[PDB]
Amino acid sequence: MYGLVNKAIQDMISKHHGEDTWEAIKQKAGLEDIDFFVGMEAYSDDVTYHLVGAASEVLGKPAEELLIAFGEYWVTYTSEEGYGELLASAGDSLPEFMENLDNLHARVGLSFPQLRPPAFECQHTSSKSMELHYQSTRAGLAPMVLGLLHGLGKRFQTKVEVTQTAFRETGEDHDIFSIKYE
Ligand SMILES: O=C(O)CCCCN(CCc1cc(F)ccc1OCc1ccc(-c2ccc(C(F)(F)F)cc2)cc1)Cc1ccc(C(=O)O)cc1
Repeated sequence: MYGLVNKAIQDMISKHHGEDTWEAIKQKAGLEDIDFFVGMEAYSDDVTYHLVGAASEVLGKPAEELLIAFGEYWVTYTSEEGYGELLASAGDSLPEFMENLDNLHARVGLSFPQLRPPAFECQHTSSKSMELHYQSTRAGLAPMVLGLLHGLGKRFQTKVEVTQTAFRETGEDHDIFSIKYE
């Protein structure tokens, strides 16, 4: 994925656990070569997973867990580090922002074509409930979506309960989440 995701992981770990740890996780992930990640450069999705795997061991936490944390962090990180207005242009509420993703990503891919964006459909069951379909060319990032949602919940001071009712990794076509929100 574009370096942007890898810098984010690095920024989070470093900020929460110091460079010593980050350097460690980097060496273990077998990436002690890469002196630094380039934001607008396309890397092999495997580069990210390796960082997730190494961070899992080095921190004694499970991948799925860190992915949740990274989900939340991403929403904050992007607004700060050069993507505030892009995010601001996505809406003034969770439900709206989620409908804008497909648009938002298209909007982004234009600048960066090697972008392989996921699809996000939404059936608004009610005015406080919606069903989210997450479709991706990657595997094992459902947990990050979980974090992403909560991050959006904080961004719009909205209480939100997210629970996953279908999992790709277990055969099912694609991940599906059920969402309740204040
Ligand atoms: O793999 C999957 O299925 C998706 C895994 C989850 C990661 N995606 C989160 C989507 C999301 C969900 C959400 F709920 C809130 C916010 C969200 O993001 C807002 C946002 C998304 C992207 C940029 C941005 C900014 C700059 C750049 C570039 F560097 F210039 F290229 C590139 C992307 C900014 C803000 C983003 C994503 C998607 C594809 C690629 C790639 O294909 O590499 C990289 C990252």
